[PDB]
Order: sequence, then C-alpha cells, then structure tokens
Amino acid sequence: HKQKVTQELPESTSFDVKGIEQEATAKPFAKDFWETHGETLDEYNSR
Amino acid sequence: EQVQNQMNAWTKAQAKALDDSMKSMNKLDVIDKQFQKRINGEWVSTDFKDMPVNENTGEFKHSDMVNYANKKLAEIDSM
Repeated sequence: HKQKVTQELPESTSFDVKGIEQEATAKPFAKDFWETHGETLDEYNSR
Repeated sequence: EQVQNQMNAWTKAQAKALDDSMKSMNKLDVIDKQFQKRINGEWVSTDFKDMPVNENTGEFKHSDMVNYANKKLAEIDSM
C-alpha cells in the first residue's frame, strides 16, 4: 500500500509590507545656524 | 468479477478523499468571500466562528484561517 503522506510541507509567508521610510533627525536649529553661518545664535544677536 | 467488486470500494474510498479536500477548499473560498464583502464596505464579521456553514464546508476550525492568511499574502506577493 502506498503511503498517503508526502514530505511536501505547507508554506506560510511573512506579513512583509514596506511603506515609506522616514527622514533622518534633521539638525538642531542651533547647529544648523552654526555650520551655515559660522557663528552661533548668541553671537548673531549681539549685533 | 472480484476486481470489479474491489473497485466498487476503492472508488468509494477515493470519493471520500475528494470530499475532505473539497471541503478544505470551500472553506477558503467562503473565507475569501467574507473578507471581500468586508473590504468592499459591508458589515459582516470575518472571525472564523462566524462564517456560514452548509454541509459543503462543515464547521470552521482555526487552522482554516491561518491557511487562508498565509495564502492571500502568498498571492499578493506574486503579482
């Protein structure tokens, strides 16, 4: 008699959904002003 | 005329094996129809304990949704 059970296995799949990635942590407004205008916020308002 | 009498039983045992694998396809078809009536905007439950039952499906077990759940995701991945 033939064995009515096959080594063939059932298959499940992962709920892999990719949406839209996020923007990285934008620079702080103080550091933004620094490496763009070479001088901090305090040194800019003293004028 | 003994092999004929043997086939009368072997065919009965093959029809009882296409009865328990057409049930397990009826259940996935009705579960898909339930999900589709729920998606297209109609208020019918989709728990496996609230599908309809008509002797072509039998009572729904939990594993007849797992099977379905891994099979829509498998089909959506292939498009």
